[PDB]
Amino acid sequence: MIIANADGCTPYEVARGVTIVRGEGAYVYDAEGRGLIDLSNSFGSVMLGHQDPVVTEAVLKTVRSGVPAAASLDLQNHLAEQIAGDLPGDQRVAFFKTGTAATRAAASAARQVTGKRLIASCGYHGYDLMWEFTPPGQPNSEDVLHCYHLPELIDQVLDKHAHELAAVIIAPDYIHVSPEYIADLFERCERVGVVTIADEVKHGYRLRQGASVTEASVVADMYTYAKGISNGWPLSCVAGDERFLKPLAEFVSTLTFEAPSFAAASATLDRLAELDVQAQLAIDGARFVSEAAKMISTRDLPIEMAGTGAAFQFVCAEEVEEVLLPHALAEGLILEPSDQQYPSACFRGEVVDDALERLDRALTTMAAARPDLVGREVTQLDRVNAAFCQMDGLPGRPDGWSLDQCVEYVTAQL
Amino acid sequence: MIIANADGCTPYEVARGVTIVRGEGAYVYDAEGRGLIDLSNSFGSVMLGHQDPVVTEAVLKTVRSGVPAAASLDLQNHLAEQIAGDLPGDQRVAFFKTGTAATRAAASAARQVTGKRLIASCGYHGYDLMWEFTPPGQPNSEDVLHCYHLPELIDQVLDKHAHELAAVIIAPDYIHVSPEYIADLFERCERVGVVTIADEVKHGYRLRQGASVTEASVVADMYTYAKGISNGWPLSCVAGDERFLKPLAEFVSTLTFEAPSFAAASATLDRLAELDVQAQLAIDGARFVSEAAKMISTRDLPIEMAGTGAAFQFVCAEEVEEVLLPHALAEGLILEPSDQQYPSACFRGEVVDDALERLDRALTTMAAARPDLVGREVTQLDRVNAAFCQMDGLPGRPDGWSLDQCVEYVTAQL
Ligand SMILES: CN[C@@H]1[C@@H](O)[C@@H](O[C@@H]2[C@@H](O)[C@H](O[C@H]3O[C@H](CO)[C@@H](O)[C@H](O)[C@H]3N)[C@@H](N)C[C@H]2N)OC[C@]1(C)O
Ligand SMILES: CN[C@@H]1[C@@H](O)[C@@H](O[C@@H]2[C@@H](O)[C@H](O[C@H]3O[C@H](CO)[C@@H](O)[C@H](O)[C@H]3N)[C@@H](N)C[C@H]2N)OC[C@]1(C)O
Ligand SMILES: Cc1ncc(COP(=O)(O)O)c(CN)c1O
Ligand SMILES: Cc1ncc(COP(=O)(O)O)c(CN)c1O
Ligand SMILES: [Cl-]
Repeated sequence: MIIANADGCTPYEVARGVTIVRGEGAYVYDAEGRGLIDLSNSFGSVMLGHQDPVVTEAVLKTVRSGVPAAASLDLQNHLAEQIAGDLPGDQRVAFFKTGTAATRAAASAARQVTGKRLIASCGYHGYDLMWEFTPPGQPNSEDVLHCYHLPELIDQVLDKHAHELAAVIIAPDYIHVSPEYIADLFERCERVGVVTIADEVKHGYRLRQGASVTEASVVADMYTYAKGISNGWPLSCVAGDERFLKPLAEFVSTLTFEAPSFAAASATLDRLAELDVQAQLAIDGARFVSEAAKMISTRDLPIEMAGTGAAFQFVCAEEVEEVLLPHALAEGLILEPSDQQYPSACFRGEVVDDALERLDRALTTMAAARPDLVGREVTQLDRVNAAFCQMDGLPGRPDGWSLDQCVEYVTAQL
Repeated sequence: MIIANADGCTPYEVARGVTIVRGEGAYVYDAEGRGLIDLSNSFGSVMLGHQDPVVTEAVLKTVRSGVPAAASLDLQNHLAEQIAGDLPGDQRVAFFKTGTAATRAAASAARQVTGKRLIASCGYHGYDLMWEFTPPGQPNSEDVLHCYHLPELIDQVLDKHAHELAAVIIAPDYIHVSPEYIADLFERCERVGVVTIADEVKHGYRLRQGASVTEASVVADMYTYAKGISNGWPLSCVAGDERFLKPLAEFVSTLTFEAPSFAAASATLDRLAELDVQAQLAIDGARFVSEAAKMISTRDLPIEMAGTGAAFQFVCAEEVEEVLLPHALAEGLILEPSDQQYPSACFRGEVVDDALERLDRALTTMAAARPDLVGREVTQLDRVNAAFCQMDGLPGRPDGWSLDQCVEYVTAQL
């Protein structure tokens, strides 16, 4: 009502008809005491699980100490060392409170160093007007051009503007395109001498202990993190070469160095390593996705599974998704719509079996409630729409599509 | 070392030679167990005192519930009602995590509604490049003009640009200028139809239970808050008329609605009201400042007290400040340099007497260590420098100064 910015783009929208009051591990609990397996995890900000006991103990002890902001420089420096040590090369780290602040800061540093203004972008980099999507070839109000993960559109912007780009910022994604496809986007920009920013806000510390692009054989001038590093506490950063981080020396807020979020983040990174989280998720998520695909097949429902491990998606028509999501919720399974799912470290062992049993029940009630969906086919356009929702770009030019058709498609999505 | 943005602009710089490990009430404690009266309070973000028991209980219970982000819409809405109810008129509220994010968001909303780009500004609005100060008449890289709180420079920008300004953003201040002076800055802009943003990040909920400008008989289109509302937890907001808050509907981050900061803020506003904090600070701060002025006088030291209540300043030459601050620290009194002090709700009763006894001892050792300062005069330029540091602008045109001299002075400060 009176909150202006509580519309969409908030997690748990599927549950807006129920009341969530508690979270613990892989589960959240509604007002009636029912437990729901959570595959939203605050849009992937909770990588360890709700109320992780080590993170919580670290936060509680920091709160009880009352230590004020910007006094625990030892802890702050230790966290910067943790982050920099997981990236190849020599990095400095500048801390922020949201992913949007980190990506705008990285863009601002590129502008300061290069003396140029134009930025090219693939993917979603946050809510700031500078990241507002406009059609290909049309700079937005803050002089950002959007290329929708297509190498042909990157090539077009580089052909016309390589000499005047401050930077290219790319949010990687690997559900609908390969690591090699993503690496190719970075390398096109590197070959013409343009600064690169790997926006790892979503995938940093989710797919491996560090930046996802590192395993794609990419190195970038600057990296931005947020969701993976702090288990739901507001902390983000830009990590990158000294030349780009020096312009961020005065990019400080009163509470940049409030202590509880630093305690949470340092504990989170340690716990991710101790519990082998990303490698175990690769195993447990792959089991979930494989078994989910089998259950879908035996029921002839029009859903395809895409991705694996820590990042997978139920690919289907919007009409089908609008049935799957409530049926899953009725069986105690929270899914995010129009996006990947975001399992946490607690999505292991018996929890995966529990989630599959709930999905099994949901697919059965869905087939019985909506028998007209049984036998429906998943179309190319279904898959493209699902990819565009998840990665905010096209998964390469779809088969049989001209580049002009790609441009008209993305224009129609805005 | 490896943290890029831990240079200046962090609080507690006077204490960088000592190690602070605990905070409670009006005091912080170093590693050797010594208690120091804290007049920084994380640059004024702690308005209740460190480890306020009601705020801490609220935060601890929220952390222990594990409730994930954007599920406690009842608490989020309640906080928005609290904030909107303290402003005259009908406001909506958009939440952010830092004061910089709130002021950039307010500026962005003005740009969206008006379709104009240029912004005029008085004061410091955060670290973003859009708030980087440039000399009068020179737009910065994000099309912001700076007017340094001078009505003549506001008039110049309005004369040249009133028709194309998206908004004027003014950070009020009342130590070196009157409420009537500040009101005059807003009214010049209102008279020519330009959108006004009152940047209350520093003074909101500090000087009264709401926006400081309200008591100056000012109403603004949008208000920004941060330091006063959350006792050191990262939460800020834009509050304003529906027409300006509708463009901020999608200005959301993953953790915009993380629950612990909302629990802290709602508890903070309630505690400020229950403990009559701002009115009691007006009384206790006035006693401190009056008695400090008397102690300074009897020792003939070159310091003047400016302001009163919740916002006062030790006005002196930089050479003198560099002696006062360490001598105060040696007696267990933490002061911020080149700025106002920021007493909290715990700066009452016996704590004020304790602070005066410590200041008394510091003034004595300072006179004995540096007898050459005794009898030195405070100059007009000392006062102007102290004002420029504190309010990031000129306190009206100083006596005997031409406008050209004012412009050259501020240019030399950048
Ligand atoms: C229709 N136009 C839209 C525009 O609304 C806006 O879409 C965002 C969308 O990107 C956001 O998802 C993205 O970020 C999430 C947050 O962490 C990740 O979790 C998702 O993986 C990722 N896809 C969504 N949460 C909220 C939408 N508002 O940008 C794209 C556009 C094509 O221009
Ligand atoms: C020399 N040029 C400078 C420039 O550095 C930069 O100064 C800021 C200064 O405004 C910051 O104080 C301001 O905000 C604080 C934070 O809450 C309030 O507490 C202070 O009341 C308020 N005065 C200071 N904390 C850190 C400095 N870096 O903007 C102005 C300039 C003239 O352009
Ligand atoms: C890839 C990516 N980049 C940047 C952002 C912006 O981060 P935030 O929502 O914390 O402001 C997001 C949203 N989490 C994102 O998905
Ligand atoms: C008046 C005012 N406006 C805006 C800001 C920016 O707020 P933050 O440091 O939280 O980003 C500040 C700094 N606290 C400020 O003093
Ligand atoms: Cl922020």
